[PDB]
Parts: sequence; C-alpha cells; structure tokens
Amino acid sequence: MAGRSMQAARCPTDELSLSNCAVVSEKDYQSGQHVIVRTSPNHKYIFTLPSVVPGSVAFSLPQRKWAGLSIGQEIEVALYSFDKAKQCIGTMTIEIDFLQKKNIDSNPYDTDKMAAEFIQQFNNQAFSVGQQLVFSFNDKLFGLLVKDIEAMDPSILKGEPASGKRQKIEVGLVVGNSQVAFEKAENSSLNLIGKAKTKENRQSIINP
Amino acid sequence: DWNFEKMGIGGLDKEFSDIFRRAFASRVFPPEIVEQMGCKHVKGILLYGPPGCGKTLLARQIGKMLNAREPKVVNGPEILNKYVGESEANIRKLFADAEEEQRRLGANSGLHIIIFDEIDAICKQRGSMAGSTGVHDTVVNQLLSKIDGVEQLNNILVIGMTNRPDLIDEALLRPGRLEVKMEIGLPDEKGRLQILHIHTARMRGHQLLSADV
Amino acid sequence: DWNFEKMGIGGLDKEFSDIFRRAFASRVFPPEIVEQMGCKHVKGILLYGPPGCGKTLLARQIGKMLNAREPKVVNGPEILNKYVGESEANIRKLFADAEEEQRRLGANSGLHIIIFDEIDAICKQRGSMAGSTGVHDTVVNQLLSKIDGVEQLNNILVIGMTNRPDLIDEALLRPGRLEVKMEIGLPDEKGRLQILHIHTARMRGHQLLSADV
Ligand SMILES: Nc1ncnc2c1ncn2[C@@H]1O[C@H](COP(=O)(O)OP(=O)(O)OP(=O)(O)O)[C@@H](O)[C@H]1O
Ligand SMILES: Nc1ncnc2c1ncn2[C@@H]1O[C@H](COP(=O)(O)OP(=O)(O)OP(=O)(O)O)[C@@H](O)[C@H]1O
Repeated sequence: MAGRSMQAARCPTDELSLSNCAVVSEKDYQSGQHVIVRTSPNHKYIFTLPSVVPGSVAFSLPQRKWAGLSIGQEIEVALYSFDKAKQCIGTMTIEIDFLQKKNIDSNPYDTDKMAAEFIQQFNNQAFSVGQQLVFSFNDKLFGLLVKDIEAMDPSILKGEPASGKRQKIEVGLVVGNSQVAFEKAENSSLNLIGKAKTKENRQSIINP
Repeated sequence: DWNFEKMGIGGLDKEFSDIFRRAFASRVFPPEIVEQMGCKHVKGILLYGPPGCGKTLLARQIGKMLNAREPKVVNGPEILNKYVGESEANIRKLFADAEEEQRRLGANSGLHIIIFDEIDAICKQRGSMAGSTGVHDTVVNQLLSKIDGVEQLNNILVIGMTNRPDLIDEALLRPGRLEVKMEIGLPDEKGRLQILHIHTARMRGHQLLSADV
Repeated sequence: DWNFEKMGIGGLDKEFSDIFRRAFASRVFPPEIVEQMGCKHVKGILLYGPPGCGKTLLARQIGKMLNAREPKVVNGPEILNKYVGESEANIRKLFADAEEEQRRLGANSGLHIIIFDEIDAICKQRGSMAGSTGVHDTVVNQLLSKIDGVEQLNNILVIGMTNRPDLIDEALLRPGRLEVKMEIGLPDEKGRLQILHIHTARMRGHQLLSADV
C-alpha cells in the first residue's frame, strides 16, 4: 500500500490520548485500520488509527516521545501486513509503577482485576516492545512499560493443544484471550498480588 | 505373546516375584472372589539402588508386560514453569482422563499406568527446601492431594526412581502411596552369565565368536 | 581431504589412536557386518589434565575432522537464566534437532556433535550448594535425563573437556554416558622436538631461521 505524505499534528484530546490511537480525519482513513509510519529509512513504527485536518495525523505526546515525532514533520504513512494467525499475543510482560510518586502506598492491590480490565479496555489494539502507557485502578494512576511479547502458538488459533513453541514477536495484537504480567521496577512500594498478575520465581542468590 | 524370557531381564528373580506377588495378585483373580475378600489394590512403586543397574529397563519392561493405555511418562522436571500455578495445571491435566474414564465406567474400568522419572527433582521435603520457592511445596501438597485426597482413584499405578533415597519426603512414603520400597543390588555369577549370554546371543547365532572363549 | 599431519598436533599419537579405536570404529566399518553384530554406538568422551596441555586444540581439530553438520558450541555457563524452567527448555533446545531427525529418517541419519567447555561450572555433585540449589539440581537432573532416558537417540556424540575430574557427580560418569576417559599429560622429549618442528615449519620454509640454530 502506497505511502501518503502527511503532516504531524497534536492529538486533539486527552481522551484520545488514553486510547493509544493515532487520530486521523475520516476522509483519510477509517477507524481500526493499521499504518506503518516511516520516520527514516531505518525507523518504522506500527500504529492503530473529525477535528483532525485531512492530510494530517495527530499524535499524542507519549506516541511522539516513543517514536520521536515532531509536530509538522512530513511523514510517509503506509500499512503493515499484520500477519493473521501468529502475532496476536499469548502473554506479555510489562513493568509497572505509580504514575506519580505522590500517590504511593504499600498495601496490596488485588490485580487480576487490573489485568482483566486491561484486556477489556485495550482489546484488539496493536502493542509493541518498549512502548510506554498509563493505566488506572482504585482511582490511582500507574505508568507501564512493555518488556516482552510471546505470541500464541498458532495451534491454539487452530483449536489444537499448544506445543509450547511460543514465538517472540516484534509486534503483537491483543485479542480476547491474551494475558499480561506486571513486574515491578525495583524501587517501589506498590504491593501487588491478584494471583495471575504473574511474578516469575525470583531465582536470586542470598548470602547467610 | 508375553513370556519371561522375552523381557531379557537378568538375575532379578526374587525381586520380580515379590513385585508380581505384592502388586498384581488381585487383578488376576476373577472379580467375584476378589470382591468377596473386599481388598484394595496397590497404586505405587519405589525402586532405588546404586547407579547403573537397570531400573528404567525394569520399568519399561513392566510397561510392555501390561496391556493397558500407553503409560504417561513425566521425564524429570518438565513440569516446572515460570508462570504462577501453571505446573499445577499440568499435574491435574494428567489425572483428568483417568478420572473421566472411571466416572464413565465405574468399578469395571481399565487401568492407567503413570511413570515418573527422576522423582527426586520434583518431590523433596516441603519443610527442608529453599524458602524462596514455595512452588515445590505446593506441587508436593497438590500431588499428595491428587494421588490420595478425600476422593479415591483406583485405576492408576505410579512409578518413581531416584539415586539418593534419603532426600525423599517422609509424607509420601506411607501406606497407600508407596509402601513397597525395593532395593536393587549387584548380581551374582549366574546373573552375569545370563547377561553375557543375552549380549552374546547374536554373536553365537551369526558365528562371530571363537570357540576358545 | 583429511590428513593427520594437517591438524598440527604433536606428542599425543598414542592417545589419539586409542580414541579413534574406541570412538569412530563402529561408524567407519562396513555396515552389514555391524547389523549382524547388533551393537549400539558410544556417545561420550571426556578429556582431563592440568592447565595448558592442548585439550581445546584436540576438540577443535576433531570437530573439523568429521564430515557432519556445523557443531553446536556452548561457551561455559550460557544456560543459566533468571526465570524458572528456562534452563531446562534451553537444554531441551539442544537435543530437539536430533530427536526430529531420529524420528524422521530412522537409521539412515547424520551425526550431531556437541561440545561442552568447563563442564565443571554447571555439573557438580548433587546436594552440595547450600543456597539457590533449586536451580543447580534441576540442571543436573535434566542433563542426566536428556542424555539417557526412555527415548533413545542414535545420532548424538558428546565431547567434554574439564580441569577438575574428581569433583564431578558419579552419575554422569557411569558407562553409557561418558565412556572414553582420556588423560593428557606433559610431553616427553620426543614430543617437544615434534612440537618445535610443527611450530617452526613456516619459518623454516621461508628461510627466516639462521643456519647456526
Ligand atoms: N541388570 C541389568 N540387566 C540388563 N541390562 C542391564 C542391567 N544393568 C545395566 N544394564 C544395561 O545398562 C543400562 C543401565 O541401566 P538403566 O539405563 O536402567 O539405568 P538406571 O540404573 O535405571 O539409572 P541411573 O544410571 O540414572 O541410576 C540398562 O538400560 C541396560 O542397557
Ligand atoms: N600438544 C600440543 N601440540 C601442539 N601445540 C600445542 C600442544 N599443546 C598446546 N599447544 C599450543 O598451545 C596453544 C594453547 O593450548 P590450548 O588452549 O588448547 O589449551 P587448553 O588445555 O585448552 O587450555 P586450558 O586447560 O588451560 O583451558 C594451542 O593452541 C597450541 O598452539
């Protein structure tokens, strides 16, 4: 699909900033389409797509920070071949902390809820490694950073027992059965549990 | 087609006789008389001894001896996994089929045979373990519940082999799970002769061994 | 295009001859007599001695000698990883190709070579680490089970080099796993002479050595 030259605009609203979507005018593209934004020959970013000017793509501040996009830069916009029965995550690993240090407390949060809510809110969205985002629970704010992405084994998509040969993928698609894990950054107080929130057994030496 | 000679076992006559006696006598009698006595059946075996005597060979030959569903073999610590609680999923997936079959047929169902290899890797004393990894304790406890919990399952046989019997937990080595605990030892001259003849059968058959031997 | 003098190894003629006799004899002899004989190949060699005698050279030259796939090499403790169960997966990832080919082509299959450097870093006698031993014992049991388990491999050859042979677990050294044990020691005078010519051949050829030496 041929690249279009577009102008970088500012995301119109913070509500649209919470969707992690690149906001476009309806004349240019449709909701739910995917694009590759090329910023240079070596940098390709894949994004999910009335107040946006036709011929402009409005980016949120987090997306611009992650992708390095300035407002008004001319950009080539095309599309990723988003494979079908492969990418779609099986489980993902994310790093969590309080979004702002002033809200910290040390009591445990029941967090399987927060994963189920994550799957409900960001269903069918594109996600990639290194991406940064924000989440909310108990009316407290959390910053998130994706660190690993295992696909489903395509057999599960075929309706068959998994072999365990989970591929690791540069981009994944959330689907209604994906799962996610929330490992803390060391410095922290945010106690967490849930059960399925996942914490790999720490395998760490200790001296007597 | 089974006969003892086809199994190729060496000089383990007494052990084999004791095993068949203490594990398989009940299943061979007609259902009427065994029901008349009303006794329960063994479900476990624990072989042990010094390295390199043939324990796995005996287990696989036992597997061949029985006509039943293909044994499910857990090759060492393949159960551990990095997500919380996933190993317990694997464990329960093992027993699901047997449970369903026994529910569907009742007292007159077939037998299922399960072989556990390198049992010491999974099951070690719950209390005496690295504090950091309660996953082992959960596994042991879960296993103990499943094999012998309030609910009774009677169409399973569990085999476990190790090299250092001391490490095994006391809670598992109790009647109902593994009471029969065998010790394999070195053979005598006759057993060695049997082994040599076994390993020399083809050479004699194909006439590649000199008569001076 | 293989020549014994090409590998530039001097002073180890007897050991190499013995090694060749014990290791590659079955695979070079014509097959038909071998199928009549009914034997299984040997899948283990270990080399030990004091530092700086030329073990790694032997391993590398042996690897180049054989006509097979590119060998898989593990440089020391590359297997350890922060998440439980991944060490075991990696270990399995070493033997997966062998398993696939064995299943597919059966008897008519190629050879696979795996080299372990500093095996003593990962393999130690079980029940010797006071802390965090949960990973070590799993590693050791996994390796033992993989080398010889219920499933049988017939396309694998293993070569190992080590410096502390007396600290290794006995279970890895029983016959059937690492049979050919070799000691490389200090050379005698004749070996020193041979080595000096070996390493001075180019200089002599190019006339860069004076005539009074
Ligand atoms: N008593 C025996 N009778 C027949 N074959 C034997 C006997 N002892 C050893 N062997 C041969 O050597 C192998 C060694 O035994 P096996 O492989 O069962 O190991 P094990 O002793 O059960 O295990 P480990 O070495 O891990 O303690 C046998 O599989 C067989 O090929
Ligand atoms: N017997 C020998 N014949 C010829 N060259 C030799 C011999 N022994 C050592 N060398 C020379 O010494 C170099 C270093 O030897 P090498 O690294 O193989 O020793 P090593 O025993 O593997 O090491 P270490 O045990 O100390 O880890 C070789 O690459 C070779 O050039």
